[PDB]
Amino acid sequence: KVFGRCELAAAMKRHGLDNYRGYSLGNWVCAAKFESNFNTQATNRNTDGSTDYGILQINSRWWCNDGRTPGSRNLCNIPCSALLSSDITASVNCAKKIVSDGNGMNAWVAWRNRCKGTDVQAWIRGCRL
Ligand code: NA
Repeated sequence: KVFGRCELAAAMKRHGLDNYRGYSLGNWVCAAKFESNFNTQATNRNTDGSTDYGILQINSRWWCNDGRTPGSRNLCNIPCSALLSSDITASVNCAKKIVSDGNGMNAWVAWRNRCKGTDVQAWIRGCRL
């Protein structure tokens, strides 16, 4: 599913991301836009053989099981296909965990390079929240 901006904001808010680990909602919306273009089905293969899945491009080295990422972990205890669902529930749960791992949202390269230090509130402007 391809979310609309405000539709995703609302969904993220209901699943408890505004202001989670001190990250206001706009940070999360911004990260989704640039990681996936707001597509739940987005997959991207990396140079190490890992793959990034879903709206927040969660990576198979560490957080989910794809069966083709040898010596990898599965911290989130899920099949990476769970992260492509139209229900962003499992993505959000796993991302909590990620944003707890010590580097905060710097775990998302797109966030660091395109959202950090910007007016992230612009991503939720206009929305009924
Ligand atoms: Na894995």
